[PDB]
Amino acid sequence: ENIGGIFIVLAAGLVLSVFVAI
Amino acid sequence: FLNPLSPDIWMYVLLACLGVSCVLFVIARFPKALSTRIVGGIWWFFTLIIISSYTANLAAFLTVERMESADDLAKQTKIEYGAVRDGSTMTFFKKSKISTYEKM
Amino acid sequence: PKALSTRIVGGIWWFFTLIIISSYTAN
Repeated sequence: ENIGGIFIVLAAGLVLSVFVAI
Repeated sequence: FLNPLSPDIWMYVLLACLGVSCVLFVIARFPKALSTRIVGGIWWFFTLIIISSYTANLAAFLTVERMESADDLAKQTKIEYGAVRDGSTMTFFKKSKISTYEKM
Repeated sequence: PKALSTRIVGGIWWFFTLIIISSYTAN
């Protein structure tokens, strides 16, 4: 439950790196 | 011991540890260092939550497991209690005018 | 990763002592 609230913030910075240089 | 954090989650510990680690195979195959400064900072701040989530969830269990006489028996109901039928002990409780024993 | 063998076991020190320090705080 509240376990998963930051699995999305985790999943936020992952795609944020992809659009940095390419 | 691992159940202070639900086992549905020790796999999701791995998946994100994999999903970040795989980027070194983007760098080699498939600004300055901002590419990894964002990832390691969000990753650190993320995994810094799992530890506090664990520490508090553990303390939340451990404090609860520090909460457990005739009174202790009296003020509850899960534990059944009694005496030998028609003995002096049974009579003692049957005739006791003391609240707790009377309750029992 | 440079120095793989030492570093990969270094997690089973760093994450290992994390279990102790988290357990310590809660106890």
